Amino acid sequence: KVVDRLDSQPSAAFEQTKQVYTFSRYILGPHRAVVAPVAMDPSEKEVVLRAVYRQVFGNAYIMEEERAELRVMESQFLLGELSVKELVRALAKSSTYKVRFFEGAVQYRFIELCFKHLLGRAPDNHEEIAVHMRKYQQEGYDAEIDSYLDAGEYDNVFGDDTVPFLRFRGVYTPCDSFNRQCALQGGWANSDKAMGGAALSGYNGSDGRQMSTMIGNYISGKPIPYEKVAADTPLKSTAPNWYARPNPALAPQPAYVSAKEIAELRSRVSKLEAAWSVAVKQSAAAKDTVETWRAAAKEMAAMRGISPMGEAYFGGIAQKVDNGALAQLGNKASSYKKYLYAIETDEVSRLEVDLEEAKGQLRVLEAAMAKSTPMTRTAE
Amino acid sequence: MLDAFSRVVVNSDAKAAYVGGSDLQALKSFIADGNKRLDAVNSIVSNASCMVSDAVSGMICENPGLISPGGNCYTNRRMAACLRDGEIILRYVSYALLAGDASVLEDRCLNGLKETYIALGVPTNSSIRAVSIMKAQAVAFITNTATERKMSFAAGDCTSLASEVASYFDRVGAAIS
Amino acid sequence: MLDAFSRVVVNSDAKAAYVGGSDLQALKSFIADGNKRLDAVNSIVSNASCMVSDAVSGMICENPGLISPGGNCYTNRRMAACLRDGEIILRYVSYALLAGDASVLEDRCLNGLKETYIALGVPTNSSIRAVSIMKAQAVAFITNTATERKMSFAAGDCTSLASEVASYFDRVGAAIS
Amino acid sequence: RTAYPYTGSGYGSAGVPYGQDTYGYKATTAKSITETAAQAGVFNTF
Amino acid sequence: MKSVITTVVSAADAAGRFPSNSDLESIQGNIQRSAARLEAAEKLAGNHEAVVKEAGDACFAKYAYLKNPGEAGENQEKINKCYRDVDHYMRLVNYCLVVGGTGPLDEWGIAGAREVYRTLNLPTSAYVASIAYTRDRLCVPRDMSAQAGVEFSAYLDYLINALS
Amino acid sequence: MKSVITTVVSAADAAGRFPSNSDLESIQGNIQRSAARLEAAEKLAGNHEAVVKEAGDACFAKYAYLKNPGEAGENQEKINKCYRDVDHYMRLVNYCLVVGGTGPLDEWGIAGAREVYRTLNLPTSAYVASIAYTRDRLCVPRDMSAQAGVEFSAYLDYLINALS
Amino acid sequence: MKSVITTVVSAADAAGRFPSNSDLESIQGNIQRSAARLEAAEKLAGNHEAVVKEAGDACFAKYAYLKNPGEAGENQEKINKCYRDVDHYMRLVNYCLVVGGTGPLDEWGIAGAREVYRTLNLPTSAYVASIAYTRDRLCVPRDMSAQAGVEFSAYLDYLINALS
Amino acid sequence: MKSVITTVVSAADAAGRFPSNSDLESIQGNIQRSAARLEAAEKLAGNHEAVVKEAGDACFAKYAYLKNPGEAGENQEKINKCYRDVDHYMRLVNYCLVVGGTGPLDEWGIAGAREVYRTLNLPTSAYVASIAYTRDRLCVPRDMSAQAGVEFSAYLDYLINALS
Amino acid sequence: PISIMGLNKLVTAGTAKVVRADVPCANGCIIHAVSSVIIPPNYVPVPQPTKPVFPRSVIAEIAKLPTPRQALGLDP
Ligand SMILES: *[C@@H](C)[C@H]1/C(=C/C2=NC(=C\c3[nH]c(C[C@H]4NC(=O)C(C=C)=C4C)c(C)c3CCC(=O)O)/C(CCC(=O)O)=C2C)NC(=O)[C@@H]1C
Ligand SMILES: *[C@@H](C)[C@H]1/C(=C/C2=NC(=C\c3[nH]c(C[C@H]4NC(=O)C(C=C)=C4C)c(C)c3CCC(=O)O)/C(CCC(=O)O)=C2C)NC(=O)[C@@H]1C
Ligand SMILES: *[C@@H](C)[C@H]1/C(=C/C2=NC(=C\c3[nH]c(C[C@H]4NC(=O)C(C=C)=C4C)c(C)c3CCC(=O)O)/C(CCC(=O)O)=C2C)NC(=O)[C@@H]1C
Ligand SMILES: *[C@@H](C)[C@H]1/C(=C/C2=NC(=C\c3[nH]c(C[C@H]4NC(=O)C(C=C)=C4C)c(C)c3CCC(=O)O)/C(CCC(=O)O)=C2C)NC(=O)[C@@H]1C
Ligand SMILES: *[C@H](C)[C@H]1/C(=C/C2=NC(=C\c3[nH]c(C[C@H]4NC(=O)C(C=C)=C4C)c(C)c3CCC(=O)O)/C(CCC(=O)O)=C2C)NC(=O)[C@@H]1C
Ligand SMILES: *[C@H](C)[C@H]1/C(=C/C2=NC(=C\c3[nH]c(C[C@H]4NC(=O)C(C=C)=C4C)c(C)c3CCC(=O)O)/C(CCC(=O)O)=C2C)NC(=O)[C@@H]1C
Ligand SMILES: C=CC1=C(C)[C@@H](Cc2[nH]c(/C=C3N=C(/C=C4\NC(=O)[C@H](C)[C@H]4CC)C(C)=C\3CCC(=O)O)c(CCC(=O)O)c2C)NC1=O
Ligand SMILES: C=CC1=C(C)[C@@H](Cc2[nH]c(/C=C3N=C(/C=C4\NC(=O)[C@H](C)[C@H]4CC)C(C)=C\3CCC(=O)O)c(CCC(=O)O)c2C)NC1=O
Ligand SMILES: C=CC1=C(C)[C@@H](Cc2[nH]c(/C=C3N=C(/C=C4\NC(=O)[C@H](C)[C@H]4CC)C(C)=C\3CCC(=O)O)c(CCC(=O)O)c2C)NC1=O
Ligand SMILES: C=CC1=C(C)[C@@H](Cc2[nH]c(/C=C3N=C(/C=C4\NC(=O)[C@H](C)[C@H]4CC)C(C)=C\3CCC(=O)O)c(CCC(=O)O)c2C)NC1=O
Ligand SMILES: C=CC1=C(C)[C@@H](Cc2[nH]c(/C=C3N=C(/C=C4\NC(=O)[C@H](C)[C@H]4CC)C(C)=C\3CCC(=O)O)c(CCC(=O)O)c2C)NC1=O
Ligand SMILES: C=CC1=C(C)[C@@H](Cc2[nH]c(/C=C3N=C(/C=C4\NC(=O)[C@H](C)[C@H]4CC)C(C)=C\3CCC(=O)O)c(CCC(=O)O)c2C)NC1=O
Repeated sequence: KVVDRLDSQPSAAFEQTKQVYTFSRYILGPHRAVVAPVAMDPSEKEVVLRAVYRQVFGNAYIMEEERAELRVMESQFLLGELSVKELVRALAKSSTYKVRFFEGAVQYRFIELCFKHLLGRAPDNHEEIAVHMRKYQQEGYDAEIDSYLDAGEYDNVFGDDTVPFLRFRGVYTPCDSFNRQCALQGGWANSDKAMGGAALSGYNGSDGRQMSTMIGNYISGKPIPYEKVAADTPLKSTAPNWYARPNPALAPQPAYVSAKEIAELRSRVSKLEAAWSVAVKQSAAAKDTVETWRAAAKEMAAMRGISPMGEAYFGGIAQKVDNGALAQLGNKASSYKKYLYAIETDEVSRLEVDLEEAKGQLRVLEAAMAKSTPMTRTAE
Repeated sequence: MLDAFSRVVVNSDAKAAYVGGSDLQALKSFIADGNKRLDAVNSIVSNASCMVSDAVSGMICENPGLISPGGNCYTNRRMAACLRDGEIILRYVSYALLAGDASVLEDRCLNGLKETYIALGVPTNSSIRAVSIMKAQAVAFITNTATERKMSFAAGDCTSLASEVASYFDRVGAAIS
Repeated sequence: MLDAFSRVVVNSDAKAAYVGGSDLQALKSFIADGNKRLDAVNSIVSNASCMVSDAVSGMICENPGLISPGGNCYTNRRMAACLRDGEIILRYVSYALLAGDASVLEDRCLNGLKETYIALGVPTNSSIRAVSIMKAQAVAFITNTATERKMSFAAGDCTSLASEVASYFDRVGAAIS
Repeated sequence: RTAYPYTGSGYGSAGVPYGQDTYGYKATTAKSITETAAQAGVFNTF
Repeated sequence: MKSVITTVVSAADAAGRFPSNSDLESIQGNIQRSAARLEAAEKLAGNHEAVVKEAGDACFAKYAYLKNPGEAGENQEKINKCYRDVDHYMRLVNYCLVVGGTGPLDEWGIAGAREVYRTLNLPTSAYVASIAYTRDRLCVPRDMSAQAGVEFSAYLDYLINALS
Repeated sequence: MKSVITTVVSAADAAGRFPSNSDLESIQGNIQRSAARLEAAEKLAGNHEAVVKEAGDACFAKYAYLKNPGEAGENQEKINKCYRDVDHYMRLVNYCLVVGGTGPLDEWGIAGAREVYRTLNLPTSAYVASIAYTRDRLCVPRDMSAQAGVEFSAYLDYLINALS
Repeated sequence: MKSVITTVVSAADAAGRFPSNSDLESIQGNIQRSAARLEAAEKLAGNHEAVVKEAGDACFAKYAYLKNPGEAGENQEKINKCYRDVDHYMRLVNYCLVVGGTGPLDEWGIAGAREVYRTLNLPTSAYVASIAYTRDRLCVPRDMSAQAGVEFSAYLDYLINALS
Repeated sequence: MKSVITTVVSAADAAGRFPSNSDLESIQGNIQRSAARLEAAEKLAGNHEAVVKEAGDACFAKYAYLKNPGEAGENQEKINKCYRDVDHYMRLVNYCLVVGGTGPLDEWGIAGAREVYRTLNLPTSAYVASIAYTRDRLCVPRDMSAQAGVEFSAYLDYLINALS
Repeated sequence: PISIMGLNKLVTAGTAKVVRADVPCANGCIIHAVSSVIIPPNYVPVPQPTKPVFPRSVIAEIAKLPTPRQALGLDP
């Protein structure tokens, strides 16, 4: 039993952060929970207001001339009767929101943006998208913003004083949905005006068409390609800056590939993962030279014990004793240090690491070989 | 998601058939062996915490570079996530053994789990090893032939249910490969 | 994100080593010149509001079709937004000069910048020169050779900091190239 | 039975010749900078 | 589908828990009742052509205005299109008498059932009159047994209330 | 409190449906499953002192370092607080029997228990040493009936999976 | 990580401001407090194997029950994987002293340790009796300087506060 | 007000942490750089009538068109509100050198300043012609010390950059 | 001076951003293919060719030189 409650449930009475956030990617990057305290200074009412305009508008450029639409409900927040969950309801019902994300958007793109902005979560399955379409067609835009917020999910996750954040929940109910939100928040330096084509489709940046890719992955349950989860991603804004030995980041697609060097690499992984299947079976019994003598070298191991440390005079000479737990076995400092150098020293781990760099290089060398007719080539 | 009893229904409507005495026979025998299935799913959930530590640590001893600096179970953060993705898969498998159908599994975990580990940089076939050890533990518990624990049952043949739970554990293997 | 002190921690972690004798000496010379680094960051945040108009308008005079109709810097909102990405870039290069390491450039300034320019239609050849002009300004302010503004420092050379800030202005100039 | 066998003949070997072809010090097959670039056909202007 | 098993493996999946002793007992409840209601399915499928025959006229034994000009029963072939519909709703009862719950009713016979009826001039008052003469005509020692008769008598009243 | 009845009418509340005949499926099985688990209720509730006595020295024989100076059993009025703690857990087990779910254990005994013991320097391995022992002094046809002991020995290692 | 520099660039970047004089002021305190804590990191780099060896057998002398069959010290393979964990915690404290704040102990040594020690049944009092031993062995003018012993014993108590 | 002690407490409360050794190490920089900005704060506390005078006319020497009719400085009663404003900015720079960060200048003199000067037709090029004159009038061995003329010049063009 | 840094497997030499990583050559040398031309740091473009200009009048030369009286302020 590792996790005890998910983030879709309310927090219990005995924690500060939820449990699933404590070892997730939540701790590693900027996608955290900013809370408004009880009594707010006017300087730290800006720290809650700049975080709302980050999330609810998705890194858009709110100019000064168009932030004058919001001063009526800005001040209603700065006074303190609009909570954060009620400020974002009026901000979604605004005019500058409906111009940006509604009046040129296909109905799939508007629902998946509302899933990113109001909830912290890309759309899960398809009949959830379908029922939120069926509010708007029967009740209009007005009650449809009450669908996201006036359900159990906003109250349990964000309460009424936390600004929405992209959740890194740990447990994902399909495992496809961890990439759906990873492709939707695609970059710190991105925004939905760019990703939806709403600047190139229109005139001088206005009159944009907010069209969506990945529509078919909602209907047909199909995974996201791995490039759209590792290139521009929340996993780079929350990069752990480790020393991962399979380094997960994808290399740039090279110019000048050749079908020769793909064929050596493709055969090369088949020599390695066939060897891995015949080396993982061999280990775990006969890998160890000093293991069959361990029961004999342990039976005669204890003799001439010693209480006061420093006996075994050996003819009346000093010759003391260690009596530690480690050194009673005859071990040194290099006995526990060998576990740190088994990354390449080992034979089962050297094969697996060398396999995983090869399928890394093969996944980008193959995909660069998808451009065909006017290709100028090389001599290596 | 679907069940066993829904599965005859989601096939019969494609012909629009009244399900009379046509194909009910695997359902009257289903509820007949309900108790000896409930006696078999209880065997896993009573031992599930000591299964996934048995299995994840067993994957480590076969590949000890996973805990050296660099490996994908090195720190306390990487170990606590891997110990959690072992718990998620064993939980959906116990759901599929509970309904007797696989469509709780491949729509709720196996869809896109292959592309996730390619993104996160988790090595594939060592994670295959950890599901493989959990397969060997489930068929031991159901047949009551684990080495170091026994539970008491009414005597009877349960080699058919142990093949069913093994038939789901390699569907996880076909996903993440 | 990392700085100069934690970059040598994650390289010593890659060898399972303690940050010891030969690796603690390069960090003691990072603080021995730590006041020239604070004196060099202050040159850039002082003249920052005129650094991003000396550069953006110097790009218009070389590629004058940017303000021609249909151009990328044509309306007021398009010209306003170019000046906000002009100073966002200078804001992140100042953090890299302060921290001594280009992690913040890779983790959050450039994380999607080439893709978001193609998706908008920003000409990436002109936006090199908006970053390349700011490189000429910043090495003039650090070595104190700006031909219309001088600031008062102690004596010595800041040749090494002027070279390092040049390395951050063309990691941006190559990650959208 | 292994993955990376050592190279050598005689007793205490694995079956792999020295240097993988009995060539301890192999000859240089690569060519000069100026002609490996002219051979690829993309460094023409350079 | 809304079965006994799909709740329990989702009332635990939302909480992220394993099947507990409350969870396995919920399928033990889907054994003893399950006999006399899987017994309620083959009797439906046997003489299925008669329970639509006795309801295909009682729907018209209330209303004669359906056979007026312009209406939905204005001809013969749409009465046969009506018979195809009354063929369906008791057939979906045959589907939810083997599942255990009301899964295929609210997935295949209740979803959208209003917005086609009022749109296409399909008055529900005669739909429920077809199911009314089904209901209380059921002679509990002739058609089935007693405890098998409540399981058939329950399900058709679920879409009495759902379709009106 | 998580019962069988509690988890079905909560999922009914999430949709807004009435108590279904699908929801009457489950509590019928509850009456037959309570022939077992209510028998083991008063078997605990007539003999709980002799159980909790034996589990105490089973904990203290395995971990005799707890009676060292400075540890969590260093005087008699710390040992006395221990012997009622294992009677608390046996009391919640008697509550989960008559309710029939994990509810009375994961609310009054589990949630937060890893926070209290990590601060009060109580080793949680000493807690499972008295729960795994009384898991298996139950010999089946002498203590109770055969089906009561399989619910007794199911809540007991819901506990062991939680604390370990 | 969590350093002096990373807190003043992430609070600035949340606001949208250049490095102001309040930021460069705090990086000057990284210059005065540097040589105190870069003096305790070098004392730990060149003497760790004698510290870890002495801090590790304090765990087993205090709790000798661990070497029983059944516990976390039953063979020589688990005992070597015990002294390594002390050498992992001691190496992270050396990384915290070099970075400046509690960056490495949070993300690499704490974040998840409450879960992997419950699952693998590792007692956590055995972890802290090794860290508290080294905090109490610090002879503050002999081992290092007096201000280095503050910076050293600060992360030592930060770790005991996180595991207890 | 934004300063060193506010930003390391607001950041260590966003996570819910006790003050760590990177929060204290920031405030040690507040000690080393206080002896240079306090003798640039009292140096302006005495001589501030002569600097609002010498800089208040530097704009009107530059922008001599301001005294034409219809303009800002057309009459003496508007000129007196103008000399009052350069007094207001010099008072806040005296406040900023006391706190250590730009909290006073932000919360009182900057926040909302663009909303008013556009409404009341005040040319902000005249406002920066005053503040830039005070900047380069300084003779750094004579007026104050060297590192005090760093701190005084730093907030002087932070105000210029926040008006430009 | 030139800067070379490969972070996240993105090798860039100054403003290059290498496309083809490695091509081994004769004398233990390496070749990389870059996508741009790297300009030196202190590079000043040579100016276009121009024609030499000469002073038209010599009196106008003297008419722009200040005298000692003008340097003292005794004259306009
Ligand atoms: C290179 C960019 C310059 C140059 C720089 C030098 N600066 C030197 C010393 C120096 N600078 C400061 C101020 C700085 N430290 C801070 O804490 C803050 C703000 C919080 C700032 C702006 C200080 C305090 C010092 C130390 C001397 C002093 O003022 O008391 C310096 C001297 C060498 C050294 O100190 O290591 C140099 C060479 N000088 C140049 O020639 C170029 C143009
Ligand atoms: C004895 C075999 C144990 C042991 C027991 C000790 N527990 C101590 C305090 C304590 N225990 C609990 C949990 C308990 N109380 C409840 O109400 C319930 C369930 C409803 C449970 C499980 C609490 C809340 C407390 C703190 C308050 C109190 O003292 O009653 C304790 C005293 C330690 C101390 O206070 O310093 C002991 C000795 N300790 C052992 O060594 C084994 C594991
Ligand atoms: C000995 C004095 C200890 C003790 C230690 C054991 N630890 C075991 C496994 C283990 N420990 C960790 C945490 C450790 N790994 C890290 O990378 C870092 C920080 C960078 C830390 C603190 C992990 C992740 C694991 C699992 C993987 C592994 O084998 O390293 C262990 C083996 C238990 C088992 O195999 O069942 C032991 C015996 N045990 C003791 O009694 C005291 C507490
Ligand atoms: C160094 C040789 C300089 C230089 C300095 C001169 N300043 C003169 C007058 C003057 N200076 C100030 C500013 C002084 N008061 C302050 O409060 C601060 C800091 C905040 C400073 C630097 C004022 C206000 C005045 C006018 C009134 C006064 O004298 O106190 C001065 C005399 C000439 C004059 O008064 O007009 C000199 C020579 N002059 C230089 O050429 C170099 C750059
Ligand atoms: C353990 C046996 C593996 C291993 C696992 C790691 N997984 C890491 C993150 C992670 N794991 C999953 C899988 C799981 N979570 C789910 O929600 C579902 C389905 C709903 C499944 C199957 C996911 C989706 C993620 C990403 C989500 C997140 O991080 O919040 C992980 C951490 C990597 C990191 O911190 O960068 C590890 C180490 N790694 C191994 O080495 C063994 C083979
Ligand atoms: C100016 C030097 C360029 C130029 C810039 C334009 N950018 C436009 C939109 C835009 N720019 C960015 C970049 C910026 N935002 C970030 O978060 C980061 C990194 C942290 C950077 C560098 C973004 C995200 C966007 C989209 C903003 C939005 O969603 O509204 C833009 C068009 C704006 C509009 O259409 O309204 C322009 C013109 N264009 C140029 O010609 C020069 C070269
Ligand atoms: C709520 C929880 C709940 C349960 C766990 C089950 C508990 C359970 N299992 C069985 C009963 C049984 N269980 C088994 C199962 C097995 N015997 C073996 O030898 C194999 C090891 C194992 C199968 C893998 C068999 C063979 C029977 C009796 C035959 C049968 O049920 O058809 C019975 C019927 C006998 C009795 O009255 O006790 C019951 C109630 N029912 C429940 O209501
Ligand atoms: C290098 C380290 C290392 C390990 C950790 C183990 C891990 C391990 N255990 C099993 C095999 C198993 N593992 C378990 C797990 C458990 N047994 C129980 O009774 C408990 C409930 C639980 C431990 C808490 C079970 C039940 C089996 C099946 C056989 C049996 O134990 O009776 C297998 C598969 C069979 C095999 O290949 O040997 C492996 C790899 N082996 C290793 O070589
Ligand atoms: C077509 C229009 C056009 C321009 C606007 C300028 C823009 C410009 N300035 C510089 C070069 C520079 N630009 C500045 C910028 C400034 N100087 C300051 O002190 C202020 C703070 C800020 C003006 C607001 C600085 C400091 C240098 C370095 C040399 C110096 O001025 O001392 C360069 C690079 C060198 C070069 O190519 O000539 C360019 C293109 N040049 C042009 O051809
Ligand atoms: C799936 C379940 C199922 C049923 C219940 C029956 C329902 C049913 N009963 C009758 C037909 C009949 N049912 C009855 C019985 C009675 N009539 C009454 O009014 C009394 C209340 C009751 C005495 C017990 C009688 C007497 C007939 C003959 C004609 C009639 O009265 O309707 C008919 C007409 C065609 C036929 O003969 O089948 C049908 C469909 N058929 C089915 O397929
Ligand atoms: C990283 C930091 C670091 C440390 C703190 C020490 C910890 C330490 N101290 C001693 C060793 C010692 N430490 C002391 C100090 C004291 N004994 C007392 O009774 C006084 C209370 C106290 C003075 C403050 C003495 C007297 C010895 C030698 C005798 C002994 O080992 O106990 C030893 C044995 C090897 C040696 O002699 O160094 C070690 C590992 N080493 C380190 O590398
Ligand atoms: C604490 C910081 C702080 C400030 C700086 C001032 C800022 C400020 N100045 C003015 C008000 C004014 N400010 C000026 C200023 C100038 N006239 C000129 O010729 C130049 C452009 C410039 C100075 C040389 C004038 C003339 C007015 C009066 C304008 C009017 O009332 O129409 C007002 C409107 C209210 C008033 O008249 O008092 C405010 C808020 N107030 C503050 O609280």
